[PDB]
Amino acid sequence: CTAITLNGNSNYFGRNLDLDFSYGEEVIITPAEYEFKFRKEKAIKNHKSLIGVGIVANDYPLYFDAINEDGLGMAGLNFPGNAYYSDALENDKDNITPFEFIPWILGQCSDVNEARNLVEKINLINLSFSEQLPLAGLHWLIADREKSIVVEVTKSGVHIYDNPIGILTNNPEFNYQMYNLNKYRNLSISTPQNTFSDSVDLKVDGTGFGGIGLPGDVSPESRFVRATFSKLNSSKGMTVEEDITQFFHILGTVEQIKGVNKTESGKEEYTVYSNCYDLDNKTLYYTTYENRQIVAVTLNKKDGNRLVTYPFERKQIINKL
Amino acid sequence: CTAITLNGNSNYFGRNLDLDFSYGEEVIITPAEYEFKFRKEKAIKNHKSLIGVGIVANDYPLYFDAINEDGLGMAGLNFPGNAYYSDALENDKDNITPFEFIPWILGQCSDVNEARNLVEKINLINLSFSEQLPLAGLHWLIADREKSIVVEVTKSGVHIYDNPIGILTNNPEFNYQMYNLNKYRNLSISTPQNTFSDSVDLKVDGTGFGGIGLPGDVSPESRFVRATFSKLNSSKGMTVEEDITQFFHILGTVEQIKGVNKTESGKEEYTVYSNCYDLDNKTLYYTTYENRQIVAVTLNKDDGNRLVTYPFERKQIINKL
Amino acid sequence: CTAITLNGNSNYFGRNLDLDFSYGEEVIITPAEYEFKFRKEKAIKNHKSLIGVGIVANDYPLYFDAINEDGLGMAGLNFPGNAYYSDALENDKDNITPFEFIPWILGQCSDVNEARNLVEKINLINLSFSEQLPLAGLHWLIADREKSIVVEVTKSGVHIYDNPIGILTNNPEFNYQMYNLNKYRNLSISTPQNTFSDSVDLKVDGTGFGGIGLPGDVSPESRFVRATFSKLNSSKGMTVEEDITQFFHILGTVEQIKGVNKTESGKEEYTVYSNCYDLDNKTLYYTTYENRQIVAVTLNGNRLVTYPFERKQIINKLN
Amino acid sequence: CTAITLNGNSNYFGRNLDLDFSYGEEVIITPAEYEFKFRKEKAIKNHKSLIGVGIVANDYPLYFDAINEDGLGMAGLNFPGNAYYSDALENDKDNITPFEFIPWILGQCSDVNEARNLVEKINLINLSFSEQLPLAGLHWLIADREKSIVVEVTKSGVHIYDNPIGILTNNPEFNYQMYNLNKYRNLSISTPQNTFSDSVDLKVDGTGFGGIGLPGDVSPESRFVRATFSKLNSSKGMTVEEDITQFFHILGTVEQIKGVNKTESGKEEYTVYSNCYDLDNKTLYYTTYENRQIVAVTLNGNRLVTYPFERKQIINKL
Ligand SMILES: C[C@H](CCC(=O)NCCS(=O)(=O)O)[C@H]1CC[C@H]2[C@@H]3[C@H](O)C[C@@H]4C[C@H](O)CC[C@]4(C)[C@H]3C[C@H](O)[C@]12C
Ligand SMILES: C[C@H](CCC(=O)NCCS(=O)(=O)O)[C@H]1CC[C@H]2[C@@H]3[C@H](O)C[C@@H]4C[C@H](O)CC[C@]4(C)[C@H]3C[C@H](O)[C@]12C
Ligand SMILES: C[C@H](CCC(=O)NCCS(=O)(=O)O)[C@H]1CC[C@H]2[C@@H]3[C@H](O)C[C@@H]4C[C@H](O)CC[C@]4(C)[C@H]3C[C@H](O)[C@]12C
Ligand SMILES: C[C@H](CCC(=O)NCCS(=O)(=O)O)[C@H]1CC[C@H]2[C@@H]3[C@H](O)C[C@@H]4C[C@H](O)CC[C@]4(C)[C@H]3C[C@H](O)[C@]12C
Repeated sequence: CTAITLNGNSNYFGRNLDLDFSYGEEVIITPAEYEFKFRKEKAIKNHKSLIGVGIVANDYPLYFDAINEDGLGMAGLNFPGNAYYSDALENDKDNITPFEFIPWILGQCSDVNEARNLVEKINLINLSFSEQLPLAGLHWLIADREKSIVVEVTKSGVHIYDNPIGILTNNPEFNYQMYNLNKYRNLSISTPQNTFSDSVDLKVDGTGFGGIGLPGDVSPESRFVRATFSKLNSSKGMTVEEDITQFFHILGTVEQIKGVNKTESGKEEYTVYSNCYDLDNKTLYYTTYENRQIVAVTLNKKDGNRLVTYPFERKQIINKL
Repeated sequence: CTAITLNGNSNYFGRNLDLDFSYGEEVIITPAEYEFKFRKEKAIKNHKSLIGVGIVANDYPLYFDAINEDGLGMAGLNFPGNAYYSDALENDKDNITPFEFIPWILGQCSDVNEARNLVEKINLINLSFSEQLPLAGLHWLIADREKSIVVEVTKSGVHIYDNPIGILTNNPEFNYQMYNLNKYRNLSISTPQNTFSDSVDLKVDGTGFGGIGLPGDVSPESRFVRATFSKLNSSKGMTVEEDITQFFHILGTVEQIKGVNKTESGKEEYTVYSNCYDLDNKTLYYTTYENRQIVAVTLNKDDGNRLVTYPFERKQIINKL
Repeated sequence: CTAITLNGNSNYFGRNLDLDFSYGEEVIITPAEYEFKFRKEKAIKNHKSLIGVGIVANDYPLYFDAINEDGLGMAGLNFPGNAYYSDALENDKDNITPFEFIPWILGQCSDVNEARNLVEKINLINLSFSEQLPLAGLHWLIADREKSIVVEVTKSGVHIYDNPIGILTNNPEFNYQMYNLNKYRNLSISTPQNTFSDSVDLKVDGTGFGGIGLPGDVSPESRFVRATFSKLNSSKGMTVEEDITQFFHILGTVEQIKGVNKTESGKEEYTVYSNCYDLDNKTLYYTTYENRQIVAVTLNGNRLVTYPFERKQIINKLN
Repeated sequence: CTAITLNGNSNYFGRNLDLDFSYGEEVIITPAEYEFKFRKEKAIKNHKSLIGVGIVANDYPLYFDAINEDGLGMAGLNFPGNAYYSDALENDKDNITPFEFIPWILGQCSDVNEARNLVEKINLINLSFSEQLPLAGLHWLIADREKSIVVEVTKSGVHIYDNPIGILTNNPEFNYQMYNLNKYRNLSISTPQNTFSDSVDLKVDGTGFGGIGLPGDVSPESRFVRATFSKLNSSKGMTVEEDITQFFHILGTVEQIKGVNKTESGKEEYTVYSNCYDLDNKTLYYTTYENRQIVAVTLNGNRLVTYPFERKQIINKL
């Protein structure tokens, strides 16, 4: 998985979901008066409305990622083995399951400071949604129109990082990803001067030589470096449309095509879908592996207590002339 | 620029056009009885029909790339400094300008073997279309449903290479590009064994580790290696639609986004358009930097002697629910 | 800097000293009855004798690295910005200066377990030797014949890591250096199979294709990966002499030649000396930038004994 | 294998010999009146003297590398599959075995231009020294005190390149090795500025970040790049002694240690010896995998003079 923010004409948050299979993902709107039940905390009958991508099970929205009516976003990304969910409750903490964590923050917080304040009081508990849907190790990107934080809950506790670049992938831990960038300082968007030696006339027979050393593989570290280089150098858009266009191109640079990454099951890991939330206009834009055409759904914060779902089109929608 | 072939349910040929501006590209269908005039050879009044992408100037189709009604494809890709157009006519060769070369081959040839016959007899001449459209250095991929060749006309002569992988980018010369793959033999689609040393317990905390080493930059050699890796390991599809989808994902792994590749003059190189020709069904599929949605145009049976054009639309066509 | 251990026919510990100038490095034997004086701790009149490399200022042995009579070895390597030296004394700790740290451990400790329990009680304090020899930030490799530890005193406190590979360079911190090896698991001593794709006939026109991916530069992370690869795959020696020879070849893989690493000052960082200590036979073997010939000095009570380095190339001229 | 040149106070030429065993290498002086016998050409009774490294077999000097009394150098380096030895004689050429090739050039040529002219007239014939010592594909660096050329005899003919950097390893062919440097133009001897982006605070916690991207393996292309970088950036010496010290440091950056490069047979490739020839003083310095101390022999009969290489660590005990 790769999650990014982008600051342009509007402000953006979105992700690639990289898995061996789809899980029946769909757009889920959770309205202000859908009652959020928690395993070890008091129900919330009144909260911020959410739009996100996930699955519904037992009438519960299980989000991969979502935003709320205030343009606060959150995404869960794979964090295998490093994630630690506590088998003990905590007296003066909010005891919340991984699968409740997005509803817990996005339901109640308007921005990243409020989100940080609530995470500081959290105890993530090792309770599965069900026997059929056991817990996976995750970390989180929480983003508003201004800034983002990374939440990693490991054996050493609840770790909250200011994300200075608005980039997250998978393992290793965030300080390791940020440190790993340092060895790529010499990369450039333009042709380098010959610093190798002026005793040999080295020639340039094409463009893009300043990039030489950027990794091209789909390991999480390589995707972290590549997404950061692509995002931080990406040209500004004149319009929101150009920003959304640029957002999909950036996610495109770290996309996993079917065949290059074969899991232990023999199944290829691929980018199941890509999305771009316009935080200011509370609009979800998404593409899927099977369909290039961008789909848009807007969150109207109106009321209701029923989850509203829109299934994914998993056919290539071609303009035939 | 990147050009590729793919063998699936049908058989495909197509390219990324990488440039810092748009020429106002369009689909151009040249019918059978559109008369091809040549600066230094006899006119061809009856020939194979073409569908491709480029511009029309003085009612002449200037193809960037095209196919004919037999499923033979030809693409011109940037080859600066290495391309050599002759200041001499040769009495025992066909004297053909670079801009006539696609009409010359696709108008007259049904397969790669016949294209090879005409290229063996060709002398590309240093004669420009017009003042506003000067000659720039090109090399070509010629492809049918079975195979492909690379034509490089340099100071040392007319070079034809069998293309064992169906991949072409820019400089360097094809023998150099193919030799440069040899160093990447150790790359893998799967998590490799620890061959570093069994004296240290090296851990794997994510998928995609076997690709570590694959270059990620947009230099022509890095794109050559990355296109080759992505294409040769691409998963098979069970439909033509899945092949077309997969084709655009492969071209996406080597696409240039606005801002990562900046020239001396400060121009931002980007992937202006991506296309996929179905050679068996004679159908062009394309996308633009500005529009993710695939557009399709079939070459139908004649009749006509007039060029038929479909201008590229450069606006994001979003599906709004 | 690069420090390594090697377990062969004997057991070995040694290092490259990488700097932009020579301090006049020499062999220094601190005999058992040389009195070690500390700025904030009681003196040690009777201790383990030490043999090492460094300089003498004010009749004090300023060791770069050394071993004691028990074959316990300690080397200080550059650790800029991460090293923390305390401006406070501590009642419940030993208050030792960085330049005192090698004498404090090696003078009193015969093995790594004893070194570790003594380091667990240390408070490294922010006191320079002189105006003309101020504190540079360091981390330490401590090695006996069985195993080795890394000591990093930083702002988060006194970190002691088991060293499963017997390798140390400079920044970053040890957990970072070790994690950084994971991405090189694919490297090999043998010609790999074509795993890129069986649909293209990739040719091998030379030996050594399995190491493609190994970093060649003199950055501290690159030297860590390359020393690890070269050390773990180095052929066994049949003798002690062959183990020594292999040791100098291993340090040779990550040596800095003059010209390839130009500092902020504009001076060339270079391997001033390479050494190999035989822990079991208490012997110091060393080479210098200027002199390829290996020099050997054995440890076997009052005054420092010194042997200056030759900075001339000692060439066996036949006729 | 890696061969280099170096121009400083004097002028130098030398190489690592990378192999998975030792032939029993030795210093060989061939005096001016040792008779050079050839399989298909007239013998030479009187010629320029040579000092170099090789083996003697059938009382013949089989040079791995050598220089002559004019400080013209020539080394043979592994060039497997690419080397083309002709099966036919050619009357308008000199018909010369690869193993005769060094004696042939260094015997008669004073400088690089004269070696060029003689090489131009050459046909390298496919005759083995003996059944015990069969042909192996080789290419050649020929250096004097001013410049070097590369001789690669392939299926497309006798190729001579000006070597602008004074570097040679193995495969690939020279134009490919030279083109391959272009992608390293961004490498530096000093810490680079952050060109990655002005929007992230990338930190430098050590020296040598400029070299990141330099290949560290012992493949022939990686050694070509690393030997080029090391050599072209190496600091100037103030004396001949400092130059020779620098030469071996340079050969050191690309040497092969036992265990990192295992061949087809499971044999360990390693740098059997390293040598620096001072061309102006006609002196051979050499080291061995087993002996770090430098050994030296100057080029001052009709019999070969030989000095067996020592494969023992000559240690200065204090
Ligand atoms: C400029 C194009 C090549 C792209 C390029 O220059 N690359 C930039 C650097 S990189 O990619 O990022 O490496 C080439 C490809 C096809 C060319 C066009 C076609 O060949 C058709 C005609 C041919 C005429 O001779 C000239 C005008 C022209 C209309 C050409 C103009 C231009 O040279 C084009 C559009
Ligand atoms: C099986 C998936 C993880 C596979 C994995 O281990 N990834 C390795 C990638 S890498 O090494 O980091 O490269 C996880 C990741 C996200 C998970 C889903 C999401 O977290 C959302 C809900 C959460 C509910 O608790 C369970 C159902 C579920 C719909 C989850 C099912 C499943 O456990 C998923 C799909
Ligand atoms: C084996 C040596 C080259 C090293 C090598 O094989 N390394 C492999 C590097 S790579 O795969 O190309 O990457 C070569 C270099 C010089 C050669 C020798 C000299 O040229 C002298 C004679 C010449 C005779 O023709 C054959 C025997 C011989 C005694 C040669 C034996 C062998 O072919 C040597 C020693
Ligand atoms: C300067 C040396 C290390 C620095 C270096 O150049 N490393 C390069 C690697 S990088 O930058 O981290 O990348 C260190 C190693 C051991 C140190 C010396 C020894 O500890 C002995 C004394 C101790 C005194 O406190 C200071 C003077 C001194 C004589 C020290 C001077 C300097 O601090 C030395 C010589």
